[PDB]
Amino acid sequence: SWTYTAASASITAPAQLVGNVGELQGAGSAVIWNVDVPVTGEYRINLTWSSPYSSKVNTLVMDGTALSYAFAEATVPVTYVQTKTLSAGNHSFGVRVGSSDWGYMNVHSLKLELLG
Repeated sequence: SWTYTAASASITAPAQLVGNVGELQGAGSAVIWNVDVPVTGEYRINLTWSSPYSSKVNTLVMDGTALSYAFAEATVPVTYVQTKTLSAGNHSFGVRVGSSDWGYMNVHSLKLELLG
């Protein structure tokens, strides 16, 4: 069980680091993280955010895959559950903005556990 705050990730403009929390906007923004997976299995991922304003539809880039996840921006550290299979080695995790699905959202931190 290890987390990686946005203060250590890659804030790609329009992404901005607002209080150890990313800040994506139009297309092109991206909050990617650099890490490695211990083994080859399905880990329990959870996204956390805290943007006291508002957001919009967005894409969840976890392990290279981008799932369509639309939402706003809450001030409270709201968490979400997401299970997916990851491989051993180096991978790219994060949350970016797509063309069809865009929304200015802040990124608190990406979490990845061993699925219970």
